[PDB]
Amino acid sequence: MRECISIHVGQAGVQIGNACWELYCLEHGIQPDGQMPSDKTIGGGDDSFNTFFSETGAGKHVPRAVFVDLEPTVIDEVRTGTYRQLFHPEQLITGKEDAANNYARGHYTIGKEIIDLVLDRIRKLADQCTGLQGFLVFHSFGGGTGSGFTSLLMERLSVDYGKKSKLEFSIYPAPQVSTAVVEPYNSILTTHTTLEHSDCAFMVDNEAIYDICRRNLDIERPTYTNLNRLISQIVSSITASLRFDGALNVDLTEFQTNLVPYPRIHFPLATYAPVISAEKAYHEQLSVAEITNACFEPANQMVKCDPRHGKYMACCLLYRGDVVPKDVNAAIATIKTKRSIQFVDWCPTGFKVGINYQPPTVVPGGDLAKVQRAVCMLSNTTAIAEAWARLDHKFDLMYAKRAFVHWYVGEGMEEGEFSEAREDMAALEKDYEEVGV
Amino acid sequence: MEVIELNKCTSGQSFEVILKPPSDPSLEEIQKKLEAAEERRKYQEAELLKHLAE
Amino acid sequence: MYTFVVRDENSSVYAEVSRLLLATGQWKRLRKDNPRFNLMLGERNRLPFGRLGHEPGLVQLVNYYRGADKLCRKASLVKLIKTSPELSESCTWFPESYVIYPTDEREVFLAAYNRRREGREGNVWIALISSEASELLDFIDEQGQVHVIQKYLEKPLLLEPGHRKFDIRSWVLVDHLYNIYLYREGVLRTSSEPYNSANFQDKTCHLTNHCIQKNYGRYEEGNEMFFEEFNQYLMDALNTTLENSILLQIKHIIRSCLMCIEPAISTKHLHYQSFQLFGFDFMVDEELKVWLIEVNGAPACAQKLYAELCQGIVDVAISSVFPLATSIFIKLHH
Amino acid sequence: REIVHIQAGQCGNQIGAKFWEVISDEHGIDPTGSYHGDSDLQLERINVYYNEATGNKYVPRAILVDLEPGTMDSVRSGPFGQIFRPDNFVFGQSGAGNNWAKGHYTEGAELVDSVLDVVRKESESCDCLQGFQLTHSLGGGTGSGMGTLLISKIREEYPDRIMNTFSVMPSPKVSDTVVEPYNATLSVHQLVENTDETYCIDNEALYDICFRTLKLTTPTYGDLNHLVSATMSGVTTCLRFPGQLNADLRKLAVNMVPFPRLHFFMPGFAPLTSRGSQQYRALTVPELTQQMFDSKNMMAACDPRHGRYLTVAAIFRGRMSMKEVDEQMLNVQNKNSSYFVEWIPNNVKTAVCDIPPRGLKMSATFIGNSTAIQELFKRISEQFTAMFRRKAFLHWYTGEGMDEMEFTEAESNMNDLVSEYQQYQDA
Ligand SMILES: Nc1nc2c(ncn2[C@@H]2O[C@H](COP(=O)(O)OP(=O)(O)OP(=O)(O)O)[C@@H](O)[C@H]2O)c(=O)[nH]1
Ligand SMILES: Nc1ncnc2c1ncn2[C@@H]1O[C@H](COP(=O)(O)OP(=O)(O)CP(=O)(O)O)[C@@H](O)[C@H]1O
Ligand SMILES: Nc1nc2c(ncn2[C@@H]2O[C@H](COP(=O)(O)OP(=O)(O)O)[C@@H](O)[C@H]2O)c(=O)[nH]1
Ligand SMILES: Cc1nc(N(C)c2ccc3c(ccn3C)c2)c2sccc2n1
Ligand SMILES: [Ca+2]
Ligand SMILES: [Mg+2]
Ligand SMILES: [Mg+2]
Repeated sequence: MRECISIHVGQAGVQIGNACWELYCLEHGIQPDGQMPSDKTIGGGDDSFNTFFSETGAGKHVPRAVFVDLEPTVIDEVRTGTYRQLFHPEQLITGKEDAANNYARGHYTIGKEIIDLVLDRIRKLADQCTGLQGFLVFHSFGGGTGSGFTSLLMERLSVDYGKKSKLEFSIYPAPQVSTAVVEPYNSILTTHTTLEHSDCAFMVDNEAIYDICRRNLDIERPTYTNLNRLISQIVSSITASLRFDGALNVDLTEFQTNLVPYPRIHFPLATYAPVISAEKAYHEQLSVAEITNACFEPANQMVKCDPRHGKYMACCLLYRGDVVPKDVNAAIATIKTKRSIQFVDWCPTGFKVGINYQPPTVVPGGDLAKVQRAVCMLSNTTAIAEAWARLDHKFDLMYAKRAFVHWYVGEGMEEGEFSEAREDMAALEKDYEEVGV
Repeated sequence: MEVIELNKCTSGQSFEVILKPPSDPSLEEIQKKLEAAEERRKYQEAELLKHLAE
Repeated sequence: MYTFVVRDENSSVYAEVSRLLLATGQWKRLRKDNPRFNLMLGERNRLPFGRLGHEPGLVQLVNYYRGADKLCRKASLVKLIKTSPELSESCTWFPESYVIYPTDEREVFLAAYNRRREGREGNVWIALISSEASELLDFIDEQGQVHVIQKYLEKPLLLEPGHRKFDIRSWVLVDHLYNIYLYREGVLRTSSEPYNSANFQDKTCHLTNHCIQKNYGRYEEGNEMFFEEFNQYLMDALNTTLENSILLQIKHIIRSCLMCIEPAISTKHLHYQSFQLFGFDFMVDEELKVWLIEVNGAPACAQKLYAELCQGIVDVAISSVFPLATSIFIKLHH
Repeated sequence: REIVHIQAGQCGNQIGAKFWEVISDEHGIDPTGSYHGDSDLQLERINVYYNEATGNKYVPRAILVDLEPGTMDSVRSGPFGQIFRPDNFVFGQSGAGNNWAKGHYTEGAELVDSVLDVVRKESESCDCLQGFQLTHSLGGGTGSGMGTLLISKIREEYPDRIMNTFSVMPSPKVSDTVVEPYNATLSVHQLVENTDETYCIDNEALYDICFRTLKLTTPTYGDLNHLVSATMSGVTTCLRFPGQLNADLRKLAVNMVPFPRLHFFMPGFAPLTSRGSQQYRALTVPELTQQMFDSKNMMAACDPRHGRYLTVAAIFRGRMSMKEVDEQMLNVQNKNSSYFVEWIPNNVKTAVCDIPPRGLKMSATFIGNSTAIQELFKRISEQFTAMFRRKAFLHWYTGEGMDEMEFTEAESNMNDLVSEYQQYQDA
């Protein structure tokens, strides 16, 4: 058994971490005080859920997790929230002036003054790990802290843990729920500085979570709360193989060896069905074939884009609920004949499959209905590059006039770091084009 | 077609299914950049404060 | 008040659609790069489908189908026809073709060229038109790009008077719902110089493009015979109608080709929506049998039918998504 | 994140005093300073503008400044006069005689050290100070000249905090003296260099709105300040109140200012209302949106169809369908997109706050960084030149040590500003 430390940075990261660690407790039967009636081994155990929790002789289970923000407002609600007893204080790190939507201020100015303290607090969890695998890092692309501090942290984690793995859950900017006009700048900046330091990034486009919340959950104006419960199921789907018994995706290195052949292209598209409204009165339950078919509808993707016009390099189907291999293969064979699934030449057309017979746990009183079977598909399609196109185009419009650049340069950044970052993204977009057309 | 590597357990199972076959900066360099932007921040604030002294 | 942008200035067709849309006083034209648009008459190359459908509170619709190049590029069309189960090798309306790359299926092409010489049956092929393999492969390597080698139809239906060759252009419009509309007005782009069976060097009576012919204008204005007169002719000369001898097969090929790619290009559950006008180029042989020559994806009209087609494009492809405050189309049902 | 509020001069103190009147009522504070309200939304960020004393008293973080005691006496004997910390009243006796020179260089220099002392006392109580908002006019002497002197000194001691101003621009339609275009041109010159965000509250616009739209035959300064306190309450809501955004003075500057000199904002407000005349019918959300964007609701007298918005910040207060707000805001940008620059994607941002202002069930406040704002500065430049070309009234300034050269610079810097704004109207 090998532990995973989770780091949530900025507002989106902290609020999503609250969503996940709440779910994670409902899944594993851990009350809001750290007490799990099941862990008969009081104080220890190399179980599958100990990759995310450590125990204490007191009997408390406490997340291998650290929360970090350049402002106390959001993390202060974890301090006084229903799950306060879960985390000890050392794990909740608050600065005083946030980055004001400004990467250069989270990376350089205010970054520089808290990076050391954070790294120390992470070395306190790494120290209680018999065999650390690495890190899951949740953050927005668009925030000042989320983009700027995260990329500093990511650089430092590669020098202090050069052998360990780093995964990203990254929120991609969308205007319906934006906070800043500079989110395109902060995205391309943080993607560039992090690209070499990250092994696998699950990008979740807030546009997509918002429309899913609108179409299928019948929320008229989704809030962060709506969005974050939908995002936490997706996250839970991805991490369940590290917290439960199984043979698929059992360590962090297997995420790279199963989803990422080429190192730079490491953004798997995530697709998820069924999302069914809790207060939908009569609902006919969806079969294995039905939910597996929906994995290939862009309307269920965490990033809106068209995989028919790209190529797959890999593909995982994570089931949860009443699924048997027989019905999976059946559904696959019908789907292959109805849909456009092109793999790259140098990769086997196939699907690694994982089934967890426990049906998806649902937040009591939330917006999502219980179901008998759910699937999260993880495919590395070149099609996700459309998302980089969109973002690079918006970046290109503003930078053509150097609009807002003075807010960065004023903070110590250099106008050339903008064009260095953009040329990288220009490279990445091209890498996708060679692999895919 | 071909179903391989099937591992079953009490909690679930896992397998693959094949349809067709195929056809870092150092700590020194990081402290350098961080301090180099601190110098530009200082230089600019001191041009400001100088101007304000005129 | 709907908005739109023009991104292909050289489109005769959509030049005329913008003029019609503006003329309703319910469609405002925006600048090339304004993203807050309801409709896009996009460019022909590198059209940015990745950027459509992401403008909140905007319903976005474009006049091309991403992926339809697979049908509108000669190399792709061959490959599409030969690998897709729905069309197949036994496809009875597409001339035997092969893909040839300059120095691939070059060994396979010769294997048929021998049966045809070892059968003493006709052996003309096209890329320039020639009856010998070797002058062709020498021509492909001397050009540079990828070419297609295709069986030449040595017995075309010849119009009288004049002993003239032709080709039929059909205009087909596919809407966001993937209704397949056929324009009731086709056109015969005819040859004016009588077809010569022995000399394939003179490419003025073998190639029927409106440009090459410009005896032009001798029999009919601008080398363009419409359907009414071509039907009257078949009634008189051949005791049959345009509909029974030719059109039925044309409706069948159109439907087959577009049905084949519908899963790869349809925009039914997409975040933007697509429609597209196509030009289908058919060849009728001397037994009243229709052959598919190529599909054009950026087609132009004939000067008489612009006003009526372009107005239909507005009616059925545009107003149907953006309505304002009997039909010239044959719906090919499926 | 505390904000330190400064109000300088006659106008500065009168509109400042009405701001504190208004936003106190909104947060549930009485003149005494006690809380007597019902929603917890009221106290959650009340720390941004108020300090806390024992007995759960809230005292505004405001500094009152003038060179003649007359107006600050008015404030102390006004409705909320007793809520201000009496140690924070800082006044001289001479006055500044509507002379920018006296405020910046002679009379003002005398007093400015007292003021900065009080500024520091409040800054040290701050847990993390975000910066300063100053209210002042630009046509008089104290607010204009010593205010911009305060700004230059506050920047020297706190160069990394935000300086934000509410600046009343002068109009011949509501004029005290003929030197107003001199004072304001000297002041715009200072603001271009040393603030991050200025709300241009143009008295021309305020007079036109009382006369034309509200049908008030002879408007008073009271009628003018009602519009102004309404606008001030509006544009600050996303600092004072908890919500989906939670902004601050620096986040507003970063998202509103594409280039550091073009930081002059047109406020708007809907529905326009006059004093006392209660309105019984609430507006529909399409009605607020059509109104807040109309010229007849701008507080800077500029035609927004003579220019393009660089950025827009909108705020809707009241119980209303945030879904409908979103569609209306999108509709305006989609129906008139030629008036929004295309090189700043997604340049309009809307926020909502459930708490409305007093006497309205729902309202809309508008913050526009338009290139039409040059119409304002150009108007002033004409009025300046028509006197300056004859060196008229200059003796009042040369008499205090000033030289003509200082005027020629200010004039040039303000003409530059107008060109700079014109540059991006044709981008
Ligand atoms: N899905 C989701 N997105 C969020 C959430 N909070 C913020 N965002 C998104 O994150 C982006 C803004 O970044 P933030 O995380 O708020 O910024 P930050 O990292 O806290 O940095 P600051 O600028 O200091 O506040 C926008 O694109 C928001 O849509 C959240 O709880 N859930
Ligand atoms: N296999 C074949 N048999 C007989 N005639 C043929 C032929 N292929 C082409 N032709 C003739 O030669 C001409 C050239 O064909 P082709 O369709 O390639 O021209 P083109 O490329 O200009 C039409 P498009 O607008 O689709 O690009 C046709 O108009 C037709 O008259
Ligand atoms: N809108 C508004 N303008 C004012 C007010 N008081 C003065 N003014 C304007 O302020 C300018 C004169 O400045 P004033 O504040 O009296 O001078 P100061 O005390 O020396 O700063 C003129 O343009 C007046 O129109 C007020 O209460 N409201
Ligand atoms: C004090 C304050 N700040 C705001 N922010 C910081 C802002 C402004 C403008 C913005 C954004 C994002 C994009 N654009 C154009 C954010 C907003 S947004 C509405 C009211 C409001 N009030
Ligand atoms: Ca145990
Ligand atoms: Mg934050
Ligand atoms: Mg006065």
